[PDB]
Amino acid sequence: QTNPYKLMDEAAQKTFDRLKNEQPQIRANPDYLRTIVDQELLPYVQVKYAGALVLGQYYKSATPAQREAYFAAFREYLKQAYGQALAMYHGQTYQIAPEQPLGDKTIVPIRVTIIDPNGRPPVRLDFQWRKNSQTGNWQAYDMIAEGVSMITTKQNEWGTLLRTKGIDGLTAQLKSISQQKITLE
Repeated sequence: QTNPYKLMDEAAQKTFDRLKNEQPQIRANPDYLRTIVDQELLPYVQVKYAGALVLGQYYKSATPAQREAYFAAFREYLKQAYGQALAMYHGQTYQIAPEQPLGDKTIVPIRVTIIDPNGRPPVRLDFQWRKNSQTGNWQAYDMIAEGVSMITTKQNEWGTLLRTKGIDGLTAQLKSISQQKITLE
């Protein structure tokens, strides 16, 4: 399947299936959550498009080798960070927005609501899907989470680091963060 609603449905279903049913494996090795991210989610993420946007002005002035190193570190960072997000699983489930015709739409926002029955209030995610012009595949290049863009958030969080130490500095920080072990609550 190739339609971005169907990709959302599949990725959600598979991820929650493994979270629901493989807690022994996750408790035994929390880093297994990085594998779930790597297999079920990351292939559908437009990592370089997002990463370039996070860099902003610093992307244009970076060399190809700097860019390569940055994108590698950024990908590893995403595995760690969203692995750590999956570590917050405690029986939540999800509802995805219903499929709508694609038409000639170029960027398709697809909402998923993370529901915690009898627990915490809903968490609204809005994935920004577009067609990768090179690969021909639909991918998400950003996620709005609780009303905050992940790209924008990271621009803000890493702004001073970029202003003072540039893409080299950010690459080193991403690599550092990606090496932190995932922890369960």
